[PDB]
Amino acid sequence: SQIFGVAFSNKRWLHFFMLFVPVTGLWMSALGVVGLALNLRAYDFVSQEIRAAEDPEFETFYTKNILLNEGIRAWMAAQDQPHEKLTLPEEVLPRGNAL
Amino acid sequence: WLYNGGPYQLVVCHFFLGVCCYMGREWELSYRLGMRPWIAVAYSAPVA
Amino acid sequence: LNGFNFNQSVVDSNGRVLNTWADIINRANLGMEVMHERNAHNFPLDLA
Amino acid sequence: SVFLIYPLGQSGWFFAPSFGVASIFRFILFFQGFHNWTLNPFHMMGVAG
Amino acid sequence: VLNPMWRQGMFVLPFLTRLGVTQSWGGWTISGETSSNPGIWSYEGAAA
Amino acid sequence: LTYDELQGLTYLQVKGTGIANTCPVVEQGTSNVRELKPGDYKLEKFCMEPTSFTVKEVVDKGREEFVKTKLLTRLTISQFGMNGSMKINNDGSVEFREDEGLDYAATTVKLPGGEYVPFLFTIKEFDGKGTLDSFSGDFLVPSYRGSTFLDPKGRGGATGYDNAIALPAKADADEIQRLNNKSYTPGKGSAVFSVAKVDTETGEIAGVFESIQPSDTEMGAHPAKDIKITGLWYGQLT
Amino acid sequence: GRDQETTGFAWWAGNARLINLSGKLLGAHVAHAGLIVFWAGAMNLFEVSHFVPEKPMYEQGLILLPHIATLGYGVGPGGEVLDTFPYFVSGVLHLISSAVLGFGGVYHSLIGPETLEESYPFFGYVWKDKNKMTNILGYHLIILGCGAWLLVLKALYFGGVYDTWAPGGGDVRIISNPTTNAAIIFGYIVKSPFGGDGWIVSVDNLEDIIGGHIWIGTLCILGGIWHIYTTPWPWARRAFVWSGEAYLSYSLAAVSLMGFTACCFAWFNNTAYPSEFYGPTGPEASQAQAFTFLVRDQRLGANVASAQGPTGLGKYLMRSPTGEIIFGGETMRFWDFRGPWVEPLRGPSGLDLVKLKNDIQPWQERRAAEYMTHAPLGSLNSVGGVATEINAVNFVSPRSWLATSHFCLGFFFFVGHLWHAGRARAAAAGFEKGIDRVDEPVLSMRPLD
Amino acid sequence: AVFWAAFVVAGTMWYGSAATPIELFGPTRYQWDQGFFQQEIQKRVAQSTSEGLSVSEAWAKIPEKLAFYDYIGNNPAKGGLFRTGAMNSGDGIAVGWLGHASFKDQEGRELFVRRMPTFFETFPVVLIDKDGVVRADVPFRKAESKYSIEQVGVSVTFYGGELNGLTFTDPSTVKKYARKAQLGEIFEFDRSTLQSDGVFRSSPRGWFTFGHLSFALLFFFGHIWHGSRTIFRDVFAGIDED
Amino acid sequence: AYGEGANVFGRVTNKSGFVPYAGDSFALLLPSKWNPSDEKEVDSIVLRYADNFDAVNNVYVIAQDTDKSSIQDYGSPEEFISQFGYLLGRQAWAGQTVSEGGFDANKVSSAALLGVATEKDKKGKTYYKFEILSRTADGNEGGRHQLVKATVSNGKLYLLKVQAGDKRWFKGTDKECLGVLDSFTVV
Ligand code: CLA
Ligand code: CLA
Ligand code: CLA
Ligand code: CLA
Ligand code: CLA
Ligand code: CLA
Ligand SMILES: C=Cc1c(C)c2cc3nc(c4c5[nH]c(cc6nc(cc1[nH]2)C(C)=C6CC)c(C)c5C(=O)[C@@H]4C(=O)OC)[C@@H](CCC(=O)OC/C=C(\C)CCC[C@H](C)CCC[C@H](C)CCCC(C)C)[C@@H]3C
Ligand SMILES: CC1=C(/C=C/C(C)=C/C=C/C(C)=C/C=C/C=C(C)/C=C/C=C(C)/C=C/C2=C(C)CCCC2(C)C)C(C)(C)CCC1
Ligand code: OEX
Ligand SMILES: [Cl-]
Ligand SMILES: [Cl-]
Repeated sequence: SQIFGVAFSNKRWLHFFMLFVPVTGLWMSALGVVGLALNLRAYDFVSQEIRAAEDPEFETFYTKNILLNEGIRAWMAAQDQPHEKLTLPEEVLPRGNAL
Repeated sequence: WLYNGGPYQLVVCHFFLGVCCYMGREWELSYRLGMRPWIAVAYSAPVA
Repeated sequence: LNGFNFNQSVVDSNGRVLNTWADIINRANLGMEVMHERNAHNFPLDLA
Repeated sequence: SVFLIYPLGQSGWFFAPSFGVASIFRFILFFQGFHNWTLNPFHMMGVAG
Repeated sequence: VLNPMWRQGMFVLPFLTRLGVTQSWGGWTISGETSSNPGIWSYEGAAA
Repeated sequence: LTYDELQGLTYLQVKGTGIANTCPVVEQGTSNVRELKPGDYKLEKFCMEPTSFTVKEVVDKGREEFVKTKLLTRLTISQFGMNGSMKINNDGSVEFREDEGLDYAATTVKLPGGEYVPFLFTIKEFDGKGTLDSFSGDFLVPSYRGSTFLDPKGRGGATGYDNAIALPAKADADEIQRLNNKSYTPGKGSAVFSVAKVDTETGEIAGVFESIQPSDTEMGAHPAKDIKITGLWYGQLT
Repeated sequence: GRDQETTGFAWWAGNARLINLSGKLLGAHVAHAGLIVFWAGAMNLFEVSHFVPEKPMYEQGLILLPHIATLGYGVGPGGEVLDTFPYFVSGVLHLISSAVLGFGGVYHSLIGPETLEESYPFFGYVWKDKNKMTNILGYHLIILGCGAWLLVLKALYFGGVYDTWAPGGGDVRIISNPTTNAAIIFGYIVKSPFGGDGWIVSVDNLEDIIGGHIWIGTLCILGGIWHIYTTPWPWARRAFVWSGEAYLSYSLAAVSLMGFTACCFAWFNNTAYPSEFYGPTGPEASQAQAFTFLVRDQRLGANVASAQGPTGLGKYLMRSPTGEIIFGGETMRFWDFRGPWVEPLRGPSGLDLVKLKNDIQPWQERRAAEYMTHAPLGSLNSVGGVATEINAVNFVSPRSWLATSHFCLGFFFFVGHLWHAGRARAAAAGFEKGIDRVDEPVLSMRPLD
Repeated sequence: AVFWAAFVVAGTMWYGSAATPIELFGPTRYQWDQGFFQQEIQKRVAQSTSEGLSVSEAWAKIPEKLAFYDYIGNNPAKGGLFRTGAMNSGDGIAVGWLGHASFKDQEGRELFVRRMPTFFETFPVVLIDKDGVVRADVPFRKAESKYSIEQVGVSVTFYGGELNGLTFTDPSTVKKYARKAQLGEIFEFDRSTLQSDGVFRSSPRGWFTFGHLSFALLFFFGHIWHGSRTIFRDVFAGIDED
Repeated sequence: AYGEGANVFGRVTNKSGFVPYAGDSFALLLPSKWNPSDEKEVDSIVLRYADNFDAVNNVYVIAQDTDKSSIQDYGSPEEFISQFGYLLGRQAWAGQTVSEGGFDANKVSSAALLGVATEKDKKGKTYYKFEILSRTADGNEGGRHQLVKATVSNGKLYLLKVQAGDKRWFKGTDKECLGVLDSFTVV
């Protein structure tokens, strides 16, 4: 109470909340991957991608993540999906300056 | 100052200070109230 | 210090590469490497 | 939800995780790239929990 | 001139203006001039 | 702080002190300028230094003047190591030629009102025509970024997707100048120079210059702005 | 060997059972010193057994031969290896002294006297005998000052030490006229630890190094005679806690700060740790890459002052935020690097254009190229380069390995200092087990928290 | 029993069955990944092309519903968790079919655009020969690249739609229509009437399956809890302490 | 899955890293860790190999027909190189730019000739070997080195290029590239 401001007043509720936190976390993660199972993702923020499209200066960490993800997938497809036999050439692969 | 990222260094430095002071205070209150001060030892992992 | 680096570490008697999940992670690492800070690289090797 | 529901929703068991640490790492990076699993709200619920 | 504060439905902006607060921290003046150094008593200064 | 003792101090006592962004000043001689010997000359260590960065603004009530801005970057404003050839005649008609050197300076400034205008302060390929007192001309102005520069969604001139592929339908729209094409047309600028405090013993020259140049056009987008740059310059003849 | 009942300590508290055993305490200390010097000898002999002279010693994962080279033995002009005989002599002496100290440690750990107080009053001590243990502290301070003076005399009259900053590329030299100026010698101590300053990391020349060693040795001798001839003040008694575990925790805090500072030395310092022996730093590798590409495009016909990069700031030359002329690339963030192969290239405003265009040096360019090919960057499996690079170059820098391990040591010893510090405070408070169940301070104070 | 039936209905909606018509509930992602509508169209072309009346005409003989079915925007697994609402609010309402794009390079072989896999939100545009090796691509680098359309010379032609027999040679428009054909068939969409954002949405079948899978998992948790409740109705408030 | 014992206690079989290969009227050394790719580059390719890590480290051969007698009829090395500029790659960017520097106008790439050679075979046939640096405006992979070798068979003008990244050039690929280059023997 003097360090954090709040404290537990019950061993039973303390132990039950200790039980409660990981079961709730794992169940919500299960619901999230269930949502992912049908290609229903939290991939694109529509308004942010719109303002990034009509604003060449509007750089954000979210847009950096989005671009890194299509880079991930462009490098995934060829060597991770043999049954697609995607013979993507070197030039079509997106990459930055130097490196 | 905002353009070159000075508020970042300010916030990170003060957060370092505040976290170290917070866990040393956990040591202190465990000393004062009659405990074993390994609470600060346990917090040395989130500090780490 | 880097983690494990087992890229092309598995090869056969003919010397042909046995691509592993480590090599999958390697090419994934290339995918997230080529354009992290996609304008600040003026050299091939990233020693900064 | 990760070994049956995801492959049954997707094209097949090939997109299901394989039993192995580096294969789980491949599957994890697969959700990072294809699904943006870090930005998923239920995933943030789970990591917070 | 053609779109002053009373045309924009500004309520406490005329009351700030009437008693003396004319410059702003945004680098402009309501009379059409440029605030070289508005000081600490600007519109945003009074609000803060 | 002259050139004679500029080399007289080591790097330790000048590091982090801004002296490396300070041009030498001529303390001897006279400001009559005409005392300089005429003929063909080859200047070296021609130095540039700005004293004020102001951006033109179309004032709302019909006025038009340059307003003072705030430098967003740190002390990275000057340009050193300029070469070229000079000719001085008896009547005083002179020409200026610039060939190579640290001939660009990317610097972003903040306008009053939370506005940023990046620009490439350059004096490259300047041909100043006039007398010793004043002479002007035209110089080459690059845009800013390279052809391979990548925006938040790739794209750009040399390297890029040529379209925002995050939207499967925003490929054919009014954003022709945003994704299909990126403009890299190099502009032209105006420079006004004045020579003062000439040291005829060592061929040292100084004076105040003026630079007018359009800023960044952000690769086929909103029109660029004209920037007035004033400052001190220094040179050494042969 | 004691049990749990008679000592109150379990097996995982075994040497805690000898906290009140002066003789067995000193025996364990002597045995552990023997262990440390035995690893010194074993490391030296193993490293020289696997030492290949033609390849650089940092490419082979060698750490201790660089240390003896910094001491100034077996090397000549340019840092090349010439004779491993002093390396052998140092390792053999360490092994023999290890045998001696191990025999002493096992003697005083098995049949040594239990307590030294009843038999040897000079060696007899408790954790509360302030004058006696400050005399012991003064003895240790005089010993350490003597060691610093030994290093000073080695640099002065015993062949000198290696300077990487020497003209031509570093050589063994004799140091003369050390830095005795108080302001210059304490400016490092009163310095900021961030970049550009680096507190005491930024020591750059051997005259200053030896002057600082003379300063610390003379001051340590003065402190030793002070602790021997005086007594701790009552304010020090009031502010301090005076248990053996308290002195242990204080020493652990000192060595934790020591280890963090040494890790920073390993990752940044190239004067006390020449890159010719320890491998290049990250700063040295980044500026080496920039310099190598600059001279490559110079020799294939390109102007480095012009030809701005994709960012428009300058691919090969830019300006530091303070205004100094520095190399191109993201290596701008490492622009404060000082290694002895760029200062002749560096003029008043930074990099002199005419200097870098017309006065190159083959030793500088080959040194930069070799540091580029062996940057401090590799895997724990000793796979070179970044995590995306194929296993073809078997090299990870000793700088990287020492920085990593010394951070581990410093942080774990910080946690150990905090452990023993809390135990010291509570045990001196008389609380080393918990509340008394009848004298709880909580139930006797006011509510509402 | 009810989350048994929930798993049953989620499976039958995601895989398709007799009581799950495509006409009423939308297509399945497996039909797109198995080239069902595309195979139908192309063998409807092979018949009546192998007996005269070649690919210049008879594409108008192809029904417009079939080409609408051969579109990845028609895929139920192309939306997102939060691309909320109608599919028309996602891409616009289809107004007409422009015909199948036939791409030909400078020497004469017929190239084809690679179909977009369901797993990708974005996909590069490439042009592959009949033998299965990529002949061209949309150039990202455009520097020291020798696969670009601007140097290969690929023209696009359309048949049987609003655009029939029209061959475009301009690089910008052949790139744009190749990017459009990357998603499958070629269609025109009205967008300003519903303020279409641009991204694809999800089908009612997909949303049904997602909701019922989440509900089935929650009801599995509920059945475990109620099983505990049934067998342990005697020791809820506490234990026997003996 | 026929029955034979495992390979144990009999030393290693291959360590040099090169595996011989022969095609139509030619034979050379190929890297053992490289994998041939079905992406035919030019319309006249018979064999092509590439590295599995990076597709940049690739190599192929050309079997184009000839109208002259021999490469000597083609003349000097500069004149021979100046006709075959399609192998490096044309720039698909056409807009004029000066904001990249160090290159010619409306150019983002340059071909820096690093060397030429005149290598003779067993009896009288010359093996033209050159080295060309292929940089870009951004300098991707620090440029690219073009190691080209050409010869004349009974018709079927045979060219080679071992294209590889410049970071690989100083990070452990130059020796393998040279071993591929000097083994391009055509009989
Ligand atoms: C000393 C502190 C202080 C100062 C310097 C200011 C300053 C300012 N305030 Mg402010 N204010 C303050 C405290 C302060 N305030 C406090 C504590 C409150 C909370 C009650 C407010 C709430 C407040 C509001 C809601 C507003 C301001 C506003 C303003 C700005 C214009 C004032 C105005 O409207 O003019 C005129 C002021 C008056 C006409 C008040 C008249 C007083 C009457 C006539 C007194 C008569 C009765 C008296 C007892 C009789 C005396 C008898 C005689 C014989 C002695 C100005 C910059 C305005 C603004 O623009 O927003 C920024 C605005 O709307 N303030
Ligand atoms: C020279 C410093 C020093 C000294 C003299 C002591 C002395 C003592 N410690 Mg202590 N300790 C220290 C440092 C030190 N410690 C450090 C740095 C830590 C880390 C935070 C600890 C953590 C610690 C704990 C948790 C405890 C003690 C305890 C004790 C007492 C009994 C120890 C014992 O017999 O257990 C036996 C010793 C061992 C079984 C060795 C442990 C094995 C470790 C985990 C293996 C690590 C090796 C591995 C390769 C390290 C790699 C990491 C990195 C460096 C790369 C004793 C008086 C105990 C106590 O409180 O008693 C009162 C006890 O509870 N210590
Ligand atoms: C390097 C670390 C170190 C050191 C120097 C010591 C030292 C000591 N410990 Mg200790 N201990 C340690 C680690 C260490 N310990 C750890 C990690 C644990 C947790 C497992 C313990 C747990 C522990 C307990 C429970 C006890 C001790 C005790 C003791 C003391 C006497 C032991 C004895 O006489 O019985 C004899 C021991 C043996 C016969 C076994 C050792 C076999 C031989 C001697 C090995 C030495 C080989 C050596 C290389 C030979 C050198 C040759 C030489 C002639 C050149 C002694 C001073 C005892 C004590 O508290 O003292 C009263 C005791 O009760 N320790
Ligand atoms: C930390 C080191 C240290 C300390 C403080 C002590 C302290 C003590 N030892 Mg001892 N000892 C040590 C190390 C140490 N020893 C080692 C390494 C060995 C193995 C050779 C021995 C073997 C030993 C035996 C056999 C005996 C003692 C005995 C004793 C006790 C009294 C008699 C005496 O001092 O003998 C005299 C000491 C010497 C003759 C050694 C020479 C002393 C000079 C001053 C050494 C000069 C040091 C110089 C600076 C070099 C330092 C090198 C440095 C880099 C490490 C005493 C409390 C006696 C005992 O246990 O009581 C029954 C006993 O008989 N010790
Ligand atoms: C590592 C060796 C060592 C150790 C363990 C000690 C330990 C001790 N000394 Mg001592 N001392 C030493 C070396 C050492 N000294 C040396 C080498 C000298 C000669 C200069 C002295 C001179 C000295 C004097 C004159 C006195 C002590 C005193 C003390 C005792 C109390 C000190 C205190 O209160 O804490 C620490 C004290 C402070 C934190 C307040 C002082 C403020 C700082 C340290 C002054 C230094 C200035 C410098 C710019 C600080 C910046 C450093 C920082 C950036 C890291 C203590 C047991 C006192 C005592 O009780 O007498 C026995 C006392 O009067 N010492
Ligand atoms: C099992 C753990 C472990 C291991 C394997 C090592 C291993 C090593 N450490 Mg380390 N250390 C450790 C734990 C460990 N340490 C811990 C827990 C800490 C506290 C966090 C430290 C703190 C530390 C520091 C501060 C340093 C090392 C250093 C070193 C390296 C050289 C050792 C040395 O010479 O130090 C020192 C040896 C002595 C002090 C003994 C005295 C040596 C005398 C004075 C030499 C005199 C020679 C003389 C001039 C010759 C001339 C004679 C005559 C002609 C005059 C070495 C590879 C050094 C290093 O590499 O820097 C990073 C170093 O400076 N360590
Ligand atoms: C990856 C992390 C992880 C592992 C390995 C793990 C492991 C375990 N958890 C158990 C229990 C639990 N897990 C629980 C909560 C949690 N557990 C978590 C995370 C883990 N728990 C988390 C995050 C939570 C928070 C909600 C609870 C509440 C329990 C228990 O009641 C129980 C226990 O008592 O804990 C000690 C144990 C009983 C398993 C068993 O015998 O099943 C029997 C069935 C077996 C052995 C067959 C499984 C075979 C699998 C499914 C297929 C083959 C897989 C290979 C064997 C390995 C593949 C590995 C690669 C994929 C890398 C087992 C040791
Ligand atoms: C050798 C050398 C040198 C020199 C150096 C020096 C000179 C050092 C030093 C130093 C010093 C001289 C130090 C000191 C110190 C001290 C300390 C570090 C301490 C402490 C502690 C603390 C932290 C405290 C705490 C507290 C408080 C806070 C108050 C109350 C009480 C108490 C205790 C609680 C040089 C680099 C130059 C060069 C090279 C070499
Ligand atoms: O910031 Mn984020 O990523 Ca770590 O490396 Mn250097 O810096 Mn930048 O590059 Mn690579
Ligand atoms: Cl990034
Ligand atoms: Cl870089």
